[PDB]
Amino acid sequence: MKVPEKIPMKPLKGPLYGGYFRTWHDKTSDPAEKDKVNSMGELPKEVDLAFVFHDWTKDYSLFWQELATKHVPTLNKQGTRVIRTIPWRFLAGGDHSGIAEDAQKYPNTPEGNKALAKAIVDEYVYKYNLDGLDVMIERDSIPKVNKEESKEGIERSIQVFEEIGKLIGPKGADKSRLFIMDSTYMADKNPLIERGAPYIDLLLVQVYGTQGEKGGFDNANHKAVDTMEERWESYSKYIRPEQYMVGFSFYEEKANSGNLWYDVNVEDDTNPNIGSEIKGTRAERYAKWQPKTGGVKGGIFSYGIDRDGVAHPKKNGPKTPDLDKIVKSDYKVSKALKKVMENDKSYELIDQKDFPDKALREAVIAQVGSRRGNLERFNGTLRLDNPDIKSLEGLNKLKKLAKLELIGLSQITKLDSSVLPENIKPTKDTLVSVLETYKNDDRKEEAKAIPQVALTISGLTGLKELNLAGFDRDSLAGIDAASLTSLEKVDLSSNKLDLAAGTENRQILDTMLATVTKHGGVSEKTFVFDHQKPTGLYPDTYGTKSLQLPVANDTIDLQAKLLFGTVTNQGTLINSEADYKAYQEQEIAGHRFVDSSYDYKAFAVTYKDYKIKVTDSTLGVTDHKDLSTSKEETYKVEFFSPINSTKPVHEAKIVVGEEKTMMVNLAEGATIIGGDADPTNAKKVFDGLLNNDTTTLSTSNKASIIFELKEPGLVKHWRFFNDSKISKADYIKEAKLEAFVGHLEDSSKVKDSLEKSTEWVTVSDYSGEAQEFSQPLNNIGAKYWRITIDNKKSQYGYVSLPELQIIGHRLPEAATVMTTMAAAEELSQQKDKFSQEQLKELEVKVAALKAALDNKMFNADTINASFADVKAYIDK
Ligand SMILES: [Ca+2]
Repeated sequence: MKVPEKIPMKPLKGPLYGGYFRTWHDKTSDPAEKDKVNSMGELPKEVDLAFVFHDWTKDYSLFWQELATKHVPTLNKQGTRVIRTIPWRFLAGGDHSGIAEDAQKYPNTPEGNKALAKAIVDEYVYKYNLDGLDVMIERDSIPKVNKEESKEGIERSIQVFEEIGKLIGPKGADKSRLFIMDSTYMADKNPLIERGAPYIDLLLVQVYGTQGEKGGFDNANHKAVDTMEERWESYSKYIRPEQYMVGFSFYEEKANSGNLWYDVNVEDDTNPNIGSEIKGTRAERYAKWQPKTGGVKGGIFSYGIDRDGVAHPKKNGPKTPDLDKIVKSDYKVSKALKKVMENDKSYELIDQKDFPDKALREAVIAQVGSRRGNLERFNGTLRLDNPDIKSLEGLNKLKKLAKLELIGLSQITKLDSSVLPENIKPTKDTLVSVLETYKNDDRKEEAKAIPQVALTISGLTGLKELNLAGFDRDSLAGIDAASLTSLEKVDLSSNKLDLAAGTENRQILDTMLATVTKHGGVSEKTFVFDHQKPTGLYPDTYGTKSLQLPVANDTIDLQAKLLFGTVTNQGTLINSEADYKAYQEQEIAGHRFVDSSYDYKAFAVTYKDYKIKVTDSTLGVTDHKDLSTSKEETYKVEFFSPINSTKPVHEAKIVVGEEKTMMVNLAEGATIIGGDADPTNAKKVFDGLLNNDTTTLSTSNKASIIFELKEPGLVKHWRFFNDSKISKADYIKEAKLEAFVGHLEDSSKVKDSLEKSTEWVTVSDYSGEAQEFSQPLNNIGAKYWRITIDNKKSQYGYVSLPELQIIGHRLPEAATVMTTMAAAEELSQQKDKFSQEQLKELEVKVAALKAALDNKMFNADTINASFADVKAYIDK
């Protein structure tokens, strides 16, 4: 075969139209299927990108001959590129994987994956001298081995995608070939976008049908999901708006259910040509659709463009077999859709009418884009640092800039609303979507507020008038006042500027004031800054983090003591009405700045929906705000804002009397060893949750758990809960806690008497009817524990246990420490010892380690000394 070399073509320019031509509908594919009447070569010049979509189970060798020798030169001559489409699979190997089926020639190794990428471009692109490669990423093309989805193959396809990107596309060795990704997936579900995005020229999203357009529907919340705007935002992380193309489908002959998109007009006997009309179709809506932010899109594309013009069978009308007949298309829908995008307001060029100043127009064109649609949508930074700019006229046409930077424009004498972006001040979005919506969501659809542009000004050494009044600006940050050596008039009134002394706002304001009073008259009209209503925020950090107070019969309000205050965005703490009136009447050069109307309740934060979590040294927790002092105890107070009850906003330790050490729950995450409780819910007793949503049921009516603390320590307390939501009648009514002393009967170690047959020691024996029970315990160092519970109902009692706590202090191998202090007085129980002249010392210690172990303060240093001291007598 004699493949012609590539003829010259102009660069692709938006708006772009794409079409997927199914190869089995080319005349030349099967000269025996005389019903196949179309030809790829007949596509019109309105088609920028013609994808070859093939049935990989056929040869069609005569078609590839016609493709390479007639159709590609014909299409290239009109500016149309011919793109080879391949399934995702082809980059992975495995089932039906094309070239990659030869795993022995292309092994899954670093060198083999580089060889496979090169073979892929050689075979699917360069063989017929095509213009690029389109990898279709969707459920129907996913890597599979023996019909099952291959996570390994997916991992491999990422490696091979990169390697192809080194050969073609914007980062490839051959930048004349496009590298395209088309996908049905949202970006977070696309396994290849994160690594592949830098390598592709274009990203195509297949959004056929009403579910592509409106999103799917979340029936639990009655809200759309995966909407067209959400899909674009998910990929906006990875590609530029002009790289994004959205796809609809024509009607494929004999389409089954699940292949019925209705993207073109439904048939009508009384207008046999309505299939070729586009007005109001989903395809026309995609031609018209534009994201609300970023920029204008790259274009749209059709699936099954050989069916261009066939009308769509009715959803629930009779069989219409005429539509399933194959006919020669005139490509009329495609030509019209292309004209719709070409003539659309968004794609009009930015020109002198938008920006008169030639040098400004060229900085906007370079950073924002060439299209007027982008003025409406671009939401990044605009840097203006060419001093040759003589007029900032036009910048008002920028609607959603994140940041404006005016740097060293020595020729700009004025700044005000006429030469500033529209969102210098608070504004809402005015674009209106062309898409259908789910009326099954009769909820919002409301014009989202646009964030205000950040304003940076420096080196405007000819700026004479700055007027920013009435804009609700939140700060002056970004104004390098010390370069505005030519200021004569400044107005900053009616904003949200905290100008109180000590703030950086004040410094910028004061430096400007220095510039203007060194100039002429500083009249009541020359430097105005009043009527500021700055925003009251929550203090990031609070004042009191610890309070020692005496044991008294007083109920203290912890929230009034520890949590109050409001803070401006510059750090001005206001705790009170009194504080705020002092603030209201602050002054600059004999003039107040805070607005006279600005009430304290207007400005001031509130703590209505805030939550408190008070925890004592024995781990008892309450959410009571008023705390009593009547009891020698040490607490941990925490406050939680309504928006988040997992991380606290402020915490503080409250000591009543002499401080006790904070104990921990040593049973947290304990391992279930044995007993008759259900193992899954037995685990949940120790995971740490007081009212587990999940079922806490241990058995039907009496249960036991043998368990093992992760890190054994010194136990001083225990606690267990019944779950509220249940009646007292179903509460645990008798409990028995036992510790395993006399370690490991018959031992066996790895072989394990699940301790089911030994002499354990009963540490507690509960008999009551309360929701929560807690009790002090006498210094046990056991690692193995058993609890038995009984709610005293019938055999079908379904006894339940949300949480059990074994509470004390972390002491590594405290059992040996206990075994000694116990054996110490039993080697004073052998008592056949003389040592009376000796042992003033042997006693001044088992009553000093004893006295240090029982001290509310837990000093790990003391006890580890005193214990190692007494076993100096293993030497008698
Ligand atoms: Ca629990």
